[PDB]
Amino acid sequence: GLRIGIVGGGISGVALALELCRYSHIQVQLFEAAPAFGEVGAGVSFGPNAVRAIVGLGLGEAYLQVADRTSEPWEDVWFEWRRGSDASYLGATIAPGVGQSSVHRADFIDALVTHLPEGIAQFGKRATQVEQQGGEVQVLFTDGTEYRCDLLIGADGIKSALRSHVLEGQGLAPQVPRFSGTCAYRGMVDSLHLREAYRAHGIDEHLVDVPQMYLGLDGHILTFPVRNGGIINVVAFISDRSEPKPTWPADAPWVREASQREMLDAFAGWGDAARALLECIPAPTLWALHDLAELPGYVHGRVVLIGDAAHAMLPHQGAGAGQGLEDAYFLARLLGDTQADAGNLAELLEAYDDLRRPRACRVQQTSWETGELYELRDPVVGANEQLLGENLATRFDWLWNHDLDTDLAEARARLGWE
Repeated sequence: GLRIGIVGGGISGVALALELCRYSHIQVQLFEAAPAFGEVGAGVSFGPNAVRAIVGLGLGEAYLQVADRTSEPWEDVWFEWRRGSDASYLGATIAPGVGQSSVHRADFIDALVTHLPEGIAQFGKRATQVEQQGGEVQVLFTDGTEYRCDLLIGADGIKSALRSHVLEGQGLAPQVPRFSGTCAYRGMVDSLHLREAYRAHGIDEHLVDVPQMYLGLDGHILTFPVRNGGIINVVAFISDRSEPKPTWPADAPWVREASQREMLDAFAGWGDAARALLECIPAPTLWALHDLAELPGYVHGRVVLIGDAAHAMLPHQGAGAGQGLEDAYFLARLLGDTQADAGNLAELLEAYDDLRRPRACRVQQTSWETGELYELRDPVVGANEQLLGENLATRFDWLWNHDLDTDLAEARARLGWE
């Protein structure tokens, strides 16, 4: 048998726990970490690879209960690309059978938690000490209880407390969240209100019902409908690429209230469609976008990082949540295998570190490069609209259409399995 503990009740941690409990030879316990809010950033979305992992983990019922997808006949459109100056059409990116899929983060976490069998969740207590020696991990909690397991999963988010345990154990330098220099205004607009605002400037009503991204120099604005198209979610990005490589105040949360004036002034000089959209946003907030560096390793002994704890990224490819789900599916398939025991666990974790980390780190890198492309800063594309529109239609396929089962087949071959 295998005793597995998971620290962190986010999407990645609860998803892994739900699948790991389906195996009779595995005993799982799920513990809470520090709650988050400012770390949500631009939000949560699901690409084609994410929904595939969700189905592979058996979480389709919870996903259908809460996820938001664009109404027919635009169900497969990921985004339409437009110039921020005049809202002219540049192209579109299509995700067949998925399109633009998003969720309120708390809605999906709550839906997943309700499906947990009794006795798996051990909430209401926090880990105060974590030690390991000879293939076993010991965790001491605030209530005096101690949990000892063969494997401890660090799924506690971008400010993971367990990441320091992993980086120190491997002798690597510590890693804290890095401010990207990009801030994002967030808000929601009633769809009928936005239609009347667009019509007043002669803007097509098509731009309300289909997800849109308005591209400009050092900034971009995205919209997509939620709640059966009755509400339009808006994220307006502003990037400071000046000399300093900027920082965020150490005593400042990553989110604050924003004034309408400062938001409209930040997009002064943008087109009529973009400014009319921003004027519709009530009570806007501003979010300081952070990510994590590419870690040299995710494993130290019997402690392993997944999700944002291992590979927190910028949201420009909508790939953050999906990479944590790919971590959960990859690990649960190997751990759930009959041939998995405590004797080959170190071998199993080495396959995870050799096959999951290089892909996740590449997604971290490409997410930053994609943001540079959105804001007309790519060193080759620049503002070439023909090349920009063509590359935007294709540059996401390696992420969306990756077959994770080929990585698992390579892991088993390295383990001499099946």
